[PDB]
Amino acid sequence: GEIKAIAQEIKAIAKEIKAIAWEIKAIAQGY
Amino acid sequence: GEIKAIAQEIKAIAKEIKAIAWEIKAIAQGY
Amino acid sequence: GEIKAIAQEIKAIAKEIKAIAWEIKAIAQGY
Amino acid sequence: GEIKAIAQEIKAIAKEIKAIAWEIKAIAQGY
Repeated sequence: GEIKAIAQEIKAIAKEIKAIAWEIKAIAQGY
Repeated sequence: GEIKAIAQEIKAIAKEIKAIAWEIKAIAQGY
Repeated sequence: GEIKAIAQEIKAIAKEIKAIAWEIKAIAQGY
Repeated sequence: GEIKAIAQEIKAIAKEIKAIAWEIKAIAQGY
């Protein structure tokens, strides 16, 4: 139900945040 | 309903973190 | 029980991530 | 069930994002 829907949405946002964090790490280390 | 409320809190803080990550990704390319 | 605890644990880690993201943002801004 | 499994997935991605955020702060601080 609703709690499963909300948990799938949080997992999608968490995977988006992790992809942006790896992009930021690339810029911080310059490669 | 108590677990759904904590999941909605988590989704809000995840959207806040994604917003800040986008602000960093912009700034860190000189945008 | 356990599902409420896992949700509380996620919320605490998300708050920690948000605090680190603000610190990273300040450096990215030049401060 | 599925809610517990997605919650444990979220908590593992959150801990990966916290680790990358601390790696980015280390690199930006020259630690």
